[PDB]
Amino acid sequence: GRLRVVVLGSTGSIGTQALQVIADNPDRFEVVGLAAGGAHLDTLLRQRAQTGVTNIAVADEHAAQRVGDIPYHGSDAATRLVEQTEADVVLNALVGALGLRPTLAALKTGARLALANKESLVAGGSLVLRAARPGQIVPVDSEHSALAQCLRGGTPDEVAKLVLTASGGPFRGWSAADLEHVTPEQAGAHPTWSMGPMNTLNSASLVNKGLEVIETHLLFGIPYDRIDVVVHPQSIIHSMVTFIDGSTIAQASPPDMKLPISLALGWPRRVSGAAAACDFHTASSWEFEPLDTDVFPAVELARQAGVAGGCMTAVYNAANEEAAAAFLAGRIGFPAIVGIIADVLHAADQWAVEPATVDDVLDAQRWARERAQRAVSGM
Amino acid sequence: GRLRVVVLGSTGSIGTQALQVIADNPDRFEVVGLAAGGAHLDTLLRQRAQTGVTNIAVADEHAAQRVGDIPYHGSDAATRLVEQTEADVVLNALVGALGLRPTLAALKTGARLALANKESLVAGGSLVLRAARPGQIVPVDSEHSALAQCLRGGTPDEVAKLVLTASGGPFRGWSAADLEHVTPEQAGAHPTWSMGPMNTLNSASLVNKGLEVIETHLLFGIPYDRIDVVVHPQSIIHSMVTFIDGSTIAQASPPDMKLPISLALGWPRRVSGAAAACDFHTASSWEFEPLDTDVFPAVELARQAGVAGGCMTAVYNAANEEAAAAFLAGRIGFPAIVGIIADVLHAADQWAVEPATVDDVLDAQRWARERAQRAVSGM
Ligand SMILES: NC(=O)C1=CN([C@@H]2O[C@H](COP(=O)(O)OP(=O)(O)OC[C@H]3O[C@@H](n4cnc5c(N)ncnc54)[C@H](OP(=O)(O)O)[C@@H]3O)[C@@H](O)[C@H]2O)C=CC1
Ligand SMILES: NC(=O)C1=CN([C@@H]2O[C@H](COP(=O)(O)OP(=O)(O)OC[C@H]3O[C@@H](n4cnc5c(N)ncnc54)[C@H](OP(=O)(O)O)[C@@H]3O)[C@@H](O)[C@H]2O)C=CC1
Ligand SMILES: O=CN(O)CCCP(=O)(O)O
Repeated sequence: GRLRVVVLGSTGSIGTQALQVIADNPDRFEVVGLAAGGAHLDTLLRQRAQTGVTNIAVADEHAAQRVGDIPYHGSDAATRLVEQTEADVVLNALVGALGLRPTLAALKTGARLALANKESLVAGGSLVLRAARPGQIVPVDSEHSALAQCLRGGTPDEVAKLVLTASGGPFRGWSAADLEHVTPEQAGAHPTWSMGPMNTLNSASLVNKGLEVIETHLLFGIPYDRIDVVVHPQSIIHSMVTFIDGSTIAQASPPDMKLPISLALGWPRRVSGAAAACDFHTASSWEFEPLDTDVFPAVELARQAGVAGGCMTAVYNAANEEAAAAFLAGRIGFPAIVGIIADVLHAADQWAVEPATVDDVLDAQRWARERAQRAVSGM
Repeated sequence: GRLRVVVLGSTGSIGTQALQVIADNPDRFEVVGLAAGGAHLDTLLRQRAQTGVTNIAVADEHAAQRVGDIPYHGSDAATRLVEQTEADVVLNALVGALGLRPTLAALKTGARLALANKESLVAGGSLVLRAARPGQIVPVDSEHSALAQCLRGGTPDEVAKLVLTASGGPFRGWSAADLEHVTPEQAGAHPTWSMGPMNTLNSASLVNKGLEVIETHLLFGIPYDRIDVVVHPQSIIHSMVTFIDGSTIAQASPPDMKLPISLALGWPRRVSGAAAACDFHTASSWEFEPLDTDVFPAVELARQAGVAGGCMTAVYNAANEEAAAAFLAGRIGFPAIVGIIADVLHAADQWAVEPATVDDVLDAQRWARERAQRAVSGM
């Protein structure tokens, strides 16, 4: 049948790619709701005009002032749209901790949640896990999509290890000394039209991978000491599962987020023609190498935060957003990003308590930002 | 819940590894029968003592006499052992088309046929398929084990291509001129697997991969034009499935037959500790290259034979067996193996008819052997 899809964060990278998948597959999907922040209001309005979807939300009231016919506007507009729209699938492609309430609202409706928003799991943690029922959350991230597919190769009891792949970033194989003179521009900070500056940076520092490791644990229920990371520079293998007999199952495709997006939308049904397959007509190789955890401890710190539990992973992530932005502003060096994350985490044991509300999560993040700010400033 | 296993070809490469898996897993498996040719009585008597199984078949009459009190002896011994032994699993690890009657007898008992002896399925074709219920034949070779595991990654309608990997043999990358000089000693070594003499030779000539393409079509029902072959020198990836959305799912492990053996014996349940997993704490690469079909046409010839159908795959295999014997005896050169296969197949018009009985298959093989000898006589 046809799936009714609410797209939250419709004007972003994931949201617009999802809309292309949906436009290409009118037999499988219909859009029944769109939500955006308001900074790309003009795009949202064009999306209404193109799709005919009038069921739209804009977070920014100023932005909403410019139109006069937005059904949902202002604070919690996305949450209100979710609560009042009948849908089969909610795609949460919101950015930041503001994706958390809409995730909670979506889960309550009993719709499938195609989840891109990282903070929903990294920060929301047990709050989101307790609200979700088995199979309700389908991950959009290419690594987690890869794992979901590879886990089909046996029962849950047959899993030995989850193995995530990492590109290694621009500083792959760089020594600690090399890393000292890393500049913002080198860390991939360009004024790129779609990609945020934090995405290349988080990939470069291996924090993105630390975040994906935390989400892997929460999504798939595998202990942190059984979640490995291997460096794979080609980014063709998106992740692997190693089973108790010694068999490894791997997912492979040329990079293209439309593959994992399409499958998260249509889960468990694959979407024909979503992306190009690996081609074996020309000679190639898939390389693997270990990560030097002494030079790149971001993944180890993510495991420490995840093992501690509660709001510790919210602290990990909020510490990074602060430390990473400080690096981008010249206020710290590159190696100091993960150094600050570790310093903030070491002081954060009060946040190991489980969050009862969204407000507990925000408080932890608030504390973590302030703590990182003091570490950056010297105060 | 212990599975009773009859092991045919117990003294060989697969047979001994299978006994090792069973010895390591008395919880899951018991040996209840052993069959061998009689050329290695040392090993067989050792196996009798260690397993405590006296229910034994020896093909060679003189060899069985030397031992004394062997219950089944002569060329029908393995077949009669199967017909008269109660078991849950028959592991057919015999070599050559001589495994046909034990394969048919095994299937007739209703036991699972764990098939190492792909030649009997290649030879039997639809005759063997009509004898089996769905899922009764469970492949032991790494390729089809990999395919079966990877096919769990989607539903049947989602399968676009099956991708078999080939090591390429010791002569991977060699020219046709280079191949002229190949000796049985050179062809008797394999870069990645340790196997019996016939599979070692067939891997050097690429006839093994040709036989596996036919096996894939017969076991999985996939058309010949959707079965790809790619050369992978490391033999770590054992085969892959490409799905309609562009996703590829692959199975990988250090070459060790104990892995696919364990899974075939216990299907669908994986056997804990069977084999070592891929190790990602040290650098490695998985390489792919196309097969040079001009230098190695054995897979294309297998395709032509498979497409023709009926008794034509029995002809392909039987031609190979004769040519291979002539190469190993010093009568013909290495390139003449696939040359003779081509010459015999292209004279084999009458053999596209579907076998109604075993005798149809026997007739096709008899014709093919005679025709192969004529080709040998001509050089
Ligand atoms: N991009 C990728 O390739 C990948 C992304 N992810 C994760 O998926 C999530 C989204 O990715 P991405 O599409 O790149 O993010 P983007 O920045 O590209 O798009 C974010 C979307 O959120 C909207 N938004 C911001 N604030 C609000 C609000 N208060 N209410 C409603 N909507 C709002 C924005 O609207 P507006 O534009 O008008 O401000 C925009 O449409 C992130 O958490 C990211 O970590 C995971 C794997 C890879
Ligand atoms: N070896 C491997 O790693 C792999 C094997 N295969 C397949 O498995 C099958 C066997 O492999 P492999 O172990 O190497 O073969 P082997 O040469 O190592 O052993 C063959 C076995 O069959 C027995 N045998 C030979 N002739 C007769 C006969 N006339 N009657 C009854 N039994 C007989 C032999 O007993 P004896 O010699 O003591 O008289 C021996 O135990 C092949 O079809 C091959 O294609 C598939 C994938 C990989
Ligand atoms: O399981 C192991 N094999 O089937 C051996 C494959 C050898 P080849 O790829 O060279 O045919």
